[PDB]
Amino acid sequence: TVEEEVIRFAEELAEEIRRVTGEAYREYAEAVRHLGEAAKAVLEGNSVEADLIVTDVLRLLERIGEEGLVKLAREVHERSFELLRKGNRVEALALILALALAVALTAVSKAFFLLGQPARLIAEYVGEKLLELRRLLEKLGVPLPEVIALLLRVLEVVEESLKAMGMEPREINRVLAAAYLTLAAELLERLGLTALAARIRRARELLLAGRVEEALHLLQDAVELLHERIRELGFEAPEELLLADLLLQRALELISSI
Amino acid sequence: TVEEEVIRFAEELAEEIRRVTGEAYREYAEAVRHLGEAAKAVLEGNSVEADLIVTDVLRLLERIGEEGLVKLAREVHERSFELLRKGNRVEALALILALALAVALTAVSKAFFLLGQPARLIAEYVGEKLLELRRLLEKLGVPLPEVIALLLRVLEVVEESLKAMGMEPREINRVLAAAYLTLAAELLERLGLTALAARIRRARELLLAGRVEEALHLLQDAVELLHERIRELGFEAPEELLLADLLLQRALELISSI
Amino acid sequence: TVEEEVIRFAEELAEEIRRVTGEAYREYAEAVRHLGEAAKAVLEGNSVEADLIVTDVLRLLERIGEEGLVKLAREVHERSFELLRKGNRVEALALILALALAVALTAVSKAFFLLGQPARLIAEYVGEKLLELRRLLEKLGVPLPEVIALLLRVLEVVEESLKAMGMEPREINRVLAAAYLTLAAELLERLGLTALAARIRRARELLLAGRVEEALHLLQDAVELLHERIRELGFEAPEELLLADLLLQRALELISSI
Amino acid sequence: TVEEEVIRFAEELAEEIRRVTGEAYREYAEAVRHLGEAAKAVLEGNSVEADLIVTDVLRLLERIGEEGLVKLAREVHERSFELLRKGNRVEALALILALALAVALTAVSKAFFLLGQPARLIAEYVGEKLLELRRLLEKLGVPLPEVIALLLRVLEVVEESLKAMGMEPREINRVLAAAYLTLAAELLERLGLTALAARIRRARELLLAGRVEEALHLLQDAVELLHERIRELGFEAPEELLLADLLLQRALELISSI
Ligand SMILES: [Zn+2]
Ligand SMILES: [Zn+2]
Ligand SMILES: [Zn+2]
Ligand SMILES: [Zn+2]
Ligand SMILES: [Zn+2]
Ligand SMILES: [Zn+2]
Ligand SMILES: [Zn+2]
Ligand SMILES: [Zn+2]
Repeated sequence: TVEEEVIRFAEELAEEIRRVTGEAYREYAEAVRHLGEAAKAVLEGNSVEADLIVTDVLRLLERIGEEGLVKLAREVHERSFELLRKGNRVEALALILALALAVALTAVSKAFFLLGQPARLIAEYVGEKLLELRRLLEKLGVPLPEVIALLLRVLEVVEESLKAMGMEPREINRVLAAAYLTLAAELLERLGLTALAARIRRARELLLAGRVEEALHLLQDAVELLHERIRELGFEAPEELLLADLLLQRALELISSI
Repeated sequence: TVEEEVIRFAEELAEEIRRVTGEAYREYAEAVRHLGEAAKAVLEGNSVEADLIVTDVLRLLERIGEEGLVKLAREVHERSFELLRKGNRVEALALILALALAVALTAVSKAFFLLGQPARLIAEYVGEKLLELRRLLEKLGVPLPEVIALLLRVLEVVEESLKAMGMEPREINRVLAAAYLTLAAELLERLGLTALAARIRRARELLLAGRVEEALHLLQDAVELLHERIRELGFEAPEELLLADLLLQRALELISSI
Repeated sequence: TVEEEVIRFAEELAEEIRRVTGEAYREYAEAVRHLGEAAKAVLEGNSVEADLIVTDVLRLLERIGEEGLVKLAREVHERSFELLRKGNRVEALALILALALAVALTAVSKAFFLLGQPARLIAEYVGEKLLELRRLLEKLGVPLPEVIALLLRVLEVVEESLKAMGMEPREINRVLAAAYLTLAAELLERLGLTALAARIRRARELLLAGRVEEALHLLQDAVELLHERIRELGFEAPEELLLADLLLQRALELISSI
Repeated sequence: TVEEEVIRFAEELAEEIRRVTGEAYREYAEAVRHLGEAAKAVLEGNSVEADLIVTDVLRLLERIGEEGLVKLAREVHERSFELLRKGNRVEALALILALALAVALTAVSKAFFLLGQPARLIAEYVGEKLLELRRLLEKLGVPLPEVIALLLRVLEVVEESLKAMGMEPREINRVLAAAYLTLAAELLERLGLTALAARIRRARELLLAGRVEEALHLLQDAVELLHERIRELGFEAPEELLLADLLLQRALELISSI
């Protein structure tokens, strides 16, 4: 039904915030439910109530005090207003869902860092949530490059929040690299390159266990073989290969900077 | 089977710690599983393996650094050794389960306070866990006064941990009063005095909402009615009435000191 | 028709603000009319426009600069959103009306204190407005304990505003005690205890005239006789007696602290 | 029989510490014999005696004062407890054997450095002991990647001990590179690439004789040829080649840092 998937995504995201944290972070759950209501409103035709709800969420996040989240909220407000005036329902829905996921991941990461959890669980949870959002957006109809751009925007927001809170840079780089690696592994696996995806997952697992250099070399070998495949295909290479290559290069940079 | 209830209690307690916190507090889950293994060893006949496991748990708790919980662990060690040598299996099992519950509640309260949770959720969770332990101990066969003494021992451990962590006294008093109120309400309801139990629950709910004086007066009126019933019954008053009266007096003093 | 009563209540409240003050306090009248529009919107089925209007009122009160009023507005926003999502129309209406009455009483009390009016007329006006709100809520269907909790929240907001403005504590205690006394007198009279209600009104009148100790003793005698009646009834005492007893105890505390 | 190999390994390891050192390092032999007793207990079915013995070994190593060894002991304790509860006998046995080898190698390396021995004999002894452990684990049934991870854990413990004791970094890098080189040479030889293994051994021998740059270039040429073979095979490359490549890269980094 696709729409029911969006409403269930919003409700399940709010319930996941409640399960992970409880009532210590309730403004985030309120904002996520508001964004779900806005996404529901978009799907029937009402385009002004969506703008009003997005402005309400912007006020809530401004009261919360997360600079990157507020910036993303302003950008979503402007782009969603313009697209809804023009008639691009799908991209406005994608922006609303990306904002909701960004708020949820910010709350979850803040709770995990305050508790004192290691970077492994944060990395797996962020990767799983990004995978769920990617599947939802692909079911909706958003083109893949825009989906990847939205996911990178969400990851940028999460990284900014973690850096501002006080986390040491190495752990932030580790979790961002793990998220990029799982995204790239999913992208490669979708195209049928199961062994390459398995190698990427092995590299991610070795990275999360403290074995940095071994994961670095595994990733470099995977990158070289991906380049061989891409340049053998020619100019008919599906966008999955190029997006996975870019994500792997970002992961290489982040892992090297560790 | 009663025993299966004991091992399931230990495993479910560990799983609840994992659900509430995750992997940020893993030594507590290790200690709870060790105490569950000790309780399983006691029920089979082996009395020295239980002592060795309790000593291992004591070492783990000494490494953790929770002074009151270590004190409780030492007392459990001594009493369990003496009772198992004599042959009091049930009381040793009760002490082991009380220690496990104390560790679990200490971990949960520490996580909740670190997050920034309100006192309401802590109060309800502590009350529910104490109720589960009380039902298990009553099913085992421990006499009621000893069960209650163990419950206030666990509550004293939790209070000491909360004071040492840095919580303001008023919230600690509020959660202690809520725990005593729910314990007394269950004790009264077991005897059939459902209206008095309902009044006690109303007093607890008004206390948790910040309405201190109204809850104080409701508790005082309930105390006078309980005294009237107790002095009408005479010397044939079941132990439930006396234990509930003592718990209500402690809750009254705690609420007054708020 | 009940609904027409709500709309007329909002309009009459705004007109009463205008009559008492004029155009010196116009933001309060604007907020009251906005809340009346929200209450009208709730009653047809639209639950998002109500949230948007409540957020608008929150912004208006944040610009006004009344800390307690803003806190009550935030709490009303959250609870009304949750209840309207679940489907509790009546409690959302009650919260909106309580917020409107709180704004109106804050404006009226500020005007009366700025003019230099004595506490007697302030107390009578506050009591009359609380009585009107109580009758409206009882006609709507809100359970009595929740109505009393809402009225106490409104009184807390008014007390906080008066304390922050600069009023001497004795007059604030006097007006709060008078409001509690008239509420308790109405509650007792509804149950048929006309003579007890008359004694409570006599105590309130002696309190407002400066005769503090005589009113204190009259109230203590009324409290003792109410306790006699309550403990003679047993556990079948209607909620009116218990709520009146709690209100009388709060009045006793406030009068003693004078 | 496989098990008899385990007890003989423990006893022969303890006898080897006695032969190399004598009675100057007796706590290490005590710990190794305790770990052998734990390994014997695991293979018989008793899973709590193993935990008690591992805790005893942890106390012994805490008294000794080797921080890395204590850390490895704690990790082995936790992982072995969890796996034995689940039912993974083989991995718990592997962890116990890895801890025993780590203690033995730490004692031997400390004695060798205190005497003033050159790095060559230390490197050969460490390589031989790691080879024996690898053969034992492969006979048991542990998968190769986990065996290699355990071997680098042991090597990390030894390296940390050497750094903390006072050895100059260059000799530590030399011995670690030699150990990695012999491990990779054995891994390559197992697959039939005997000439590549011979070249790796030649590089190790040139490294141990002070000829650093020649060994560096020989290793680089071997790495390029191994990469050629790996990329010629494709995705059907046995895990031996990938693990050898990772080990060779770590050895290359260590040699370059010399
Ligand atoms: Zn707008
Ligand atoms: Zn390679
Ligand atoms: Zn003992
Ligand atoms: Zn009373
Ligand atoms: Zn809202
Ligand atoms: Zn009198
Ligand atoms: Zn243990
Ligand atoms: Zn060459």
